[PDB]
Order: sequence, then C-alpha cells, then structure tokens
Amino acid sequence: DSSRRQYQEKYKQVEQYMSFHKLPADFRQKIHDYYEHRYQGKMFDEDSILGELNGPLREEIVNFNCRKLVASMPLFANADPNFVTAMLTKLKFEVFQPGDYIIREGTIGKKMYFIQHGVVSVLTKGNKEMKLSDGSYFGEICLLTRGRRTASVRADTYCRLYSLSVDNFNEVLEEYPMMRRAFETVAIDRLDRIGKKNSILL
Amino acid sequence: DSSRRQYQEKYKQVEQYMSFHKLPADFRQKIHDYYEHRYQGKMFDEDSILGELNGPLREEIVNFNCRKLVASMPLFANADPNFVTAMLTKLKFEVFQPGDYIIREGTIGKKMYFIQHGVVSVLTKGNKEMKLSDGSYFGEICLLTRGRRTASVRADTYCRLYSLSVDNFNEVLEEYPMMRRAFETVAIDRLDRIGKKNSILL
Amino acid sequence: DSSRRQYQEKYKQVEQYMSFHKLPADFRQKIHDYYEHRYQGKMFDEDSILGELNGPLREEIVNFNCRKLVASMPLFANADPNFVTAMLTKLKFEVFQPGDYIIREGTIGKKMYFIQHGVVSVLTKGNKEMKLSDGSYFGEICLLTRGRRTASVRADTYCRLYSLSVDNFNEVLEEYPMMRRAFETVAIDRLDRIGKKNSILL
Amino acid sequence: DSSRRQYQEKYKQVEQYMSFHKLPADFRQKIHDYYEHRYQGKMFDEDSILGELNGPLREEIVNFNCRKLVASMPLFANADPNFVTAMLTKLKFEVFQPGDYIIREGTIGKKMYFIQHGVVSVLTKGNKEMKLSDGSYFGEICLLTRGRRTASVRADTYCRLYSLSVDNFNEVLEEYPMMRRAFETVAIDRLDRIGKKNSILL
Ligand SMILES: Nc1ncnc2c1ncn2[C@@H]1O[C@@H]2COP(=O)(O)O[C@H]2[C@H]1O
Ligand SMILES: Nc1ncnc2c1ncn2[C@@H]1O[C@@H]2COP(=O)(O)O[C@H]2[C@H]1O
Ligand SMILES: Nc1ncnc2c1ncn2[C@@H]1O[C@@H]2COP(=O)(O)O[C@H]2[C@H]1O
Ligand SMILES: Nc1ncnc2c1ncn2[C@@H]1O[C@@H]2COP(=O)(O)O[C@H]2[C@H]1O
Repeated sequence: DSSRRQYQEKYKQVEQYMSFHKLPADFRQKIHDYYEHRYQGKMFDEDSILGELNGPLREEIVNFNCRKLVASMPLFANADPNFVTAMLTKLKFEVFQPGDYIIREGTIGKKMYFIQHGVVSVLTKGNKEMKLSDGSYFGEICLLTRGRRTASVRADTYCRLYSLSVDNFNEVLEEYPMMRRAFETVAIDRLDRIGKKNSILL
Repeated sequence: DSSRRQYQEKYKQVEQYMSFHKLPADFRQKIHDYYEHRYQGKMFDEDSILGELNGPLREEIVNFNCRKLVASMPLFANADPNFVTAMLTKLKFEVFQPGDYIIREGTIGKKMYFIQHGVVSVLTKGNKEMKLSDGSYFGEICLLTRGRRTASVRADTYCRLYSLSVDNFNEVLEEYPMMRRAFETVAIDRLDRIGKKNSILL
Repeated sequence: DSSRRQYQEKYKQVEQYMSFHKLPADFRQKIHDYYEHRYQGKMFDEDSILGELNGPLREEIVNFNCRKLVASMPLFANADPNFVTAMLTKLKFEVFQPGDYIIREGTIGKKMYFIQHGVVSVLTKGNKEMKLSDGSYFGEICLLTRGRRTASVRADTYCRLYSLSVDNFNEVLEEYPMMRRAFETVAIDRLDRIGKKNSILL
Repeated sequence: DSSRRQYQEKYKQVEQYMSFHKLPADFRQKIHDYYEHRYQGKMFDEDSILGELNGPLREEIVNFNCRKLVASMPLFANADPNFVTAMLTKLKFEVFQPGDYIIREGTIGKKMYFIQHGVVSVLTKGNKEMKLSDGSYFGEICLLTRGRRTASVRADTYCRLYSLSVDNFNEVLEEYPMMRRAFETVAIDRLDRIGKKNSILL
C-alpha cells in the first residue's frame, strides 16, 4: 500500500502545480491520462530497491520481468543471453500518447527505443511512411553515426517503449562488438530504403 | 496546500539560520523581501514533477508557461519553434533586487540571462551606460569568446530573469548552428559600441 | 532501533515490488535469504554517518571495523598501514549466494574483490578449477590489463566479499606505485598457470 | 528548534552505529567530543539554505559570517575583495582534535587549509618543526606542484580549519592569476627553508 500511497501523493502534487500554472482542464485531462497509462496507480522506487541487491539477483529479476518483451524481439532471438541481460538492465520504460512525435528528423539523438506495445510511423522529409510495431527498435542510426536523426517517428497509438541512452548503447557495444556490426547492417539497409547512404557505417 | 506548507517550512529554516549567525534585522528584512519576490509564498519541486512526464508533455507545459516571455523576445520572433523549446527547457528562473550587480566586468562568465521583467544597466569600465529591459538578453559574449565579461550589469529595478548555463548554451548551439551566427553578429555590434573587437567572433 | 525499523521498512517495500511483479514464492525466498545474510535485520546509512566525521576519525573507525579482515590478508601483512587504510575506505561490502557467478570469463571488468568469508572457484574456459578462500583476492587482472576477464569466478558457498571499483583501484595505485608492481607479479604468475601471458604486465 | 532536533537525531544514529560495531567507550567518547566541537549541538543544511538565494545574497551572507576570519589573514589583507569572496564561498569548515595528523608527508594532496583557530606543527622528514596558528594557511604546495606533500602537519591543539579542494583552488586561480604568483612565491620560500626546490614554481 506504500506504492499506491506514493502514486496518490505525487499525482496530487502535480495537480497543485497544474492549478498554479492555470493549465486548461483539457490539457490537465491529457496529463492525468498519461499518469494512468504510465504508472497505473503505482509508483515504485525501482533503482533504490535493485540497488540493495547484488548483481546476479538484479539480473535475475530484470530477465524475469522482461520475458514477454524479449520473446518479441528479433534482435534478441539468436543473440547471446548475456548481451540481452546487459541491455535490459539499462532500459528506461516510457509511455507516449497517440500523435506525439517521439523523434523529429534533423535533431541530435541521445537515445534509442524498443517497442513493447504500440504502432509508430517512421516519416521521411520526402513523405514516405513505414510502420513499426511490437518487437521493433528505432532511433539507433544517429547513435551509430554521431550525425542527426534521419527520419521523424510519431506514435500512432499509445506506445509502451523502453529507451536506451547513448552512453549505455556505446557501453554495451564495447562489450559486444559483433552486435555493433548487426546494428550497422540493418542501419545501412534502412538508410538505403530512404535514399540515404552514410559511409561511417561500413 | 503542500506547496505553501513547504514554503513555510523552508523559510522558517532560513530564519533559524539567520538567527544563529546573528544577522542584522535590516539584512534579514532584505532576505525576506527576496523570498517574497522569488517564491511568492510557494515552493514547487518543478524538476521532480517534470521528471515524471515524457518529453513532449514536458515541452508542452514549458512552452505554455513561457508564452508571455516568448512573445516579448526578438531573439525568438522569427526563430524556429523547436530552438525556442530547446532553450526554454534549460532556463532557471532567478530574481535580483535593485542595486545588485548581476555581472561584474573582468570576471569569467558561466551563464547568460534573459529579461522577463525589469531594467538593467550595462556599465563599461569607461563609464558608459546602456539600459536593457523586457525581452532583452545579456551575458552571452563571454560564452561565445571563452574570454572575460566585457561590461558590468546592475539591476536598476527588481528583475525577473531566466539564466542559461554555459553547457546548456553550447549544447543548444551545437544543435542550432545558425543561431550561433545570430548571437555572434549582435555580439560584434555590441562590442563595437563599447570600443571593443574580438576576432574569435568572426 | 532506527536501524531495525529501516530494515523492516525497506524489506516491506521489496515485498510489495515482488508481489507486483508476481515473482515465484521460491525466488522471493531466495531474495529474503539474501536480505538476511547481507543485512542481518539492520540498515545503517554508513556513508552519511562517516560523512559527518573528519578524515582521521573516518580512518580510525574503518581500520577498527576491518581488523579481522586485515589480519587474514597476505596482501596486507607486510604492507604499509597507510596503503591498507587507503584501500579500506573504498571497499563496498557485498554478499553472494552459493552457485552465483561473480565473474564471467570474457567480459569487461569494473571491480576487484577481497574474500572475507567463503569459498570461490576460479574456472577457465579449458575446465581447470582453482579454489580461493578467506584472505584472497580476485578480479584484479582485468583492471591491470584494461583487457577482459581471464577466467570465471563462482561462489561455492555463501561469500562475504568486499569490492573495489576500477577508479578507486587506479587511484590507490597512483599513490602507492610499489603496490602496482606487487599486483602485476602475482597477476603474471596466475596467468602463466592458466596458459596465458600478457606483456602489458611486464 | 529544527536545527537542534536534527543534531539530536543524527547523533543518536551515530550512537547506534557505534554500539553495533562494539567500539570502545573511550573511542565513543572521542567521537562525542568531536561532535560537540564540530557542531555545538546544531546541524544546519547550509548548502540547501544558500541554494535558495541568488548570487549576491549568498556572497553577502558568507562575507558577513567570515569577517573575523578574513581580518586575521595576511593573504587577504591587501587582496581584492572579490578574490576573497570567490574563495570564501568554496570553503568547508572542518575540526581536528589535538594529536591528529591533518597531512602526512609523501602522499597526494587534494585540498588546502586555512587556520581560523588553533596551532599546527609542520614536521619535515628530517625532524624540523615550524608552528602555524590563526590566519595562516598550509597544504597549497602540493596543489601548485601536482607533486606530493612536502611535509607532515599535525594539530597541536583543537583546530578549526576551512579547507579548499584542488578543483576550487585551480578555479579561483584561473580567475585571479596574480594570486597564483603570490602563492608560488611563498611556496618557493617555504620549500627553501626545508631544503627543497621545485622548478615548476618558477
Ligand atoms: N527504412 C527504414 N525503415 C524503418 N525504420 C527506419 C528506416 N529509416 C530510418 N528508420 C528509423 O528512423 C529513425 C530516426 O532516427 P535515427 O536516424 O536515429 O534512426 C532511424 C531509424 O531507426
Ligand atoms: N553595446 C552593448 N549594448 C548592450 N549590451 C551590451 C553591450 N556591450 C556589452 N553588453 C552586455 O554586457 C555583457 C557583460 O557580459 P558579457 O561580456 O558576457 O556580455 C555582455 C553583453 O551581453
Ligand atoms: N591461476 C590463477 N589462480 C588463482 N586465481 C586466478 C588465476 N588466474 C586467474 N585468476 C583470477 O580469475 C580472475 C578473473 O578475472 P580477472 O582476469 O580480472 O582476474 C582473474 C584472477 O584474479
Ligand atoms: N618552511 C615552511 N614553513 C611553513 N609551512 C611549510 C613550510 N614548508 C612546508 N610547509 C607546509 O607543509 C605543507 C605540507 O603539504 P604541502 O606540500 O601541500 O604544503 C606544505 C606547506 O604549506
């Protein structure tokens, strides 16, 4: 009941802050809808709880919680069980509401995303659209190239994503260099299909 | 009512600290006057509240709260809506009392400022004074040049400013290089009018 | 009684988190067994308590708490009392349950370990096993070489270890360069006995 | 009364921690004697309180609290009022008990000290002793040279010092390069009187 009580306290604090800034009741509604989807009436201090454990127990728990997600991801079917673990322990859960732009083309990228549930549209400057759904990943090209985002990515439904920051990305890939080659190969093919080629991926 | 209660608790804690250090009742008055203007009886944990949201919702809220400020700023009238967003999310509100020196000439600079409400005087070593008011910015030349502050800046009224740190400055400007050129052009003209030229701005 | 009360509060919070994630009662049992061995019904905020002290008092306390551990370690019998102090203040206590792999061969290493109580097995890719017990250390070769772990290390009993991170390691060894030579000599001999030679240790 | 209550709570927490580690009643006495001299029955959260203020108010308060200390220090009599301010805002108060070694010869140095109240002995390897008292500073040579401590420094009475870390030191001295020359000159003379010369001070 501490987890529920903490949800209630933090939400009330948001309500107060929204009241103070005189936000539209319709936008407050949007915030509430976000809290409901993202937290579902509960807040745990995950990092604090896992911080009390040792390494193996931390990795056991996360592997356990992320079983359905891992089953769904081609990246991981075939991959080393320990690469899968090194990624999982670095993931941040995030939720987006339909219509929200997750990534805008042309900006500097600082994270990658894995789709657990939802549909996203990858939109090029030139108006071509490709859909990505459960088990796919996007946002990695910028991280490989140290360049800019090559396309926009817009939630077409509620999306439940896990993000991975550029430092955690580069770290896991120092440890698993074969997996860098796997990401670059897909990146090259994805770029080709949108009229692009970057030779730093070769 | 948590926001008010937190103001009261933190103020009382300051009172205690001032009592302990036996500060003059007139200087305590000055502190109280500062708390009143800066907080207006409320303390929110903004960073904690916004930390619970996703990116788009964070940016929506800030864009919303900063509408009057943005309207007032020539820097932003004409500028990309997304450059404006990248700056806004990095701003720290600060208040100064009349007579306070915000910037002293000759020192190393670590932040820039945007005026929301108030009058400042830009004072040269040679005694020339230029006034800056709502919608203007100062403190940027040092950040561009990696040199020292080229003039002093003194609050002539209560000022309500937003500051931007040198790291956030350089970060936004990596992402929007055209805006670096816009800052340098104004910087060159401002320097010329005070007898200065620095070739690292060309 | 604050220390006990804090154990109870934090454990209850873990229970809640495990209930939420619907973890097997047998794995929850494993977690509880871990809490019991690691904390023994108490949680102190060590870093906060020691943070209030000065340097000498901090070092006195730690030297005192770690007397049995220091007696048991050949590394330290003969070593400078001040090298021993510089290491001790940087140690993190950790507990492992029988069967847990502390180190997997082939991965990047970020810490070293000192055994206070327990038996570990050092396992090579080629299936050779060497046991290490109270007073020994493992996990240092990777830190010296900036390479990868040269063997796996598996707890064969409950182990009570103290870890030392790669930054604290390199820091103490900048201050005591003779002790780097002592670690490298043992490292060279340990590698030789497992079919390995790395010339960056010479 | 929050400040007193916080002293009581934190002390009780130390008592508990000492009871747990079965520390000698005589060493517990030493800890209590330290708390009494260092805190005098009160704990303020200084950094949190000053964090709520603007720059000028922060600097006013510290200048005010440190008036007796500043009067006593030759380094500062004559120095720019703004160099004095830049140092003061970076100082950490610390207390040492008679007999404690503040600095051991031969180690890497990470801070400097200013004496507010007390007597210290500067002891060379060769057994020569020089006393330093209110208004003096020690611990700076290592910071200038990036070398090792050139002498030991032992509290001969209770000492009330303010420390300045190597980063804050180098930072203030980037901003006031004339003051680096002032420190180096005294450093050269101090070294000469103990049989030493380091050419990186020229
Ligand atoms: N042809 C494609 N098919 C699917 N996804 C793509 C394609 N091209 C780009 N993307 C994604 O759009 C993302 C936009 O950000 P990034 O460039 O970092 O990474 C990009 C890809 O992950
Ligand atoms: N001619 C000018 N007109 C208006 N403002 C100025 C002028 N010259 C300098 N300033 C401001 O004074 C500031 C002092 O700090 P900075 O050099 O960092 O940046 C400087 C400018 O932003
Ligand atoms: N021959 C050996 N005898 C005992 N321990 C060893 C031997 N070889 C390797 N180890 C330990 O196994 C550890 C695995 O990680 P590291 O390479 O970092 O350091 C290694 C050693 O500390
Ligand atoms: N001749 C001297 N007189 C007074 N103090 C000294 C003398 N020589 C060294 N010290 C102090 O002893 C300190 C030991 O640490 P540091 O070398 O960092 O700096 C040294 C000086 O500040």
